[PDB]
Amino acid sequence: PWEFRKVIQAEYRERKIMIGSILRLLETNTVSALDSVFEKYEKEMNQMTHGDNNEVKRIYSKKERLLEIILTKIKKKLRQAKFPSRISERDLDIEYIYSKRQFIQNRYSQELQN
Amino acid sequence: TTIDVLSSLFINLFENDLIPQALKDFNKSDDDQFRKLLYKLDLRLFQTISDQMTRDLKDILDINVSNNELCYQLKQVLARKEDL
Amino acid sequence: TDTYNSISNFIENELTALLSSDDYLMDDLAGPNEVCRLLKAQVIEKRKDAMSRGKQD
Repeated sequence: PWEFRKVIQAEYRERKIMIGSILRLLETNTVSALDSVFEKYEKEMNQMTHGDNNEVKRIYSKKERLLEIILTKIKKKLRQAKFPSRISERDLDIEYIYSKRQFIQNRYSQELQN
Repeated sequence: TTIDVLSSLFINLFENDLIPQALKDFNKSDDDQFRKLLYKLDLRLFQTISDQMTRDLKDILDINVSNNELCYQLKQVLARKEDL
Repeated sequence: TDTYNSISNFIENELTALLSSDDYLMDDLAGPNEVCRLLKAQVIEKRKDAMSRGKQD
């Protein structure tokens, strides 16, 4: 939910580029999702947009504009939130670590036949 | 300490407000066939967002264990081959 | 020969990814919105700890 600090201050007692690093991790996640499943759902556009490209642009603008008003809201809710710098945007990316898993599992494979 | 909190804070962020916002809005607009677009197009958006992040935040929560096990698994097999 | 790459392709994508994608796509094609979009919220809660990468490794 909202009001991070009220929860967070109540959380971090029983245990800005860094905050921005978390922030841009949302942008990578919320924009790739905004695209990747859009074409997975694009085959339904034609039958219910009534063959109108302007309506396709209308939903794209609205599905966007409804996000930055929250992206600005999440930006102002994340700056006021505080976190320790133990997160790297490179690590949270799956492709960087999936490739590292590929290297690790492959290195486990060459020695396996050795 | 902070990885799980960030994972839990963000999954609860969408599930408590943003996902219901798309869900509640879609419950009204079903007569106008075009108004079916925006809110379920919005529903498919956060619903899958929570779908892959839980497949991504858990991915880093398992790949730091699976690879750690695999790096562990790499040790005794190296401790085997060197011993061989 | 490195048969591990071929076997890893078979059990990673050829087996698991196919069944997951086919389940989602076909059950989506079975429809209306509510029945399929809810009946799968309880499959995550009871098939959990079965798609973790470590144990399928």
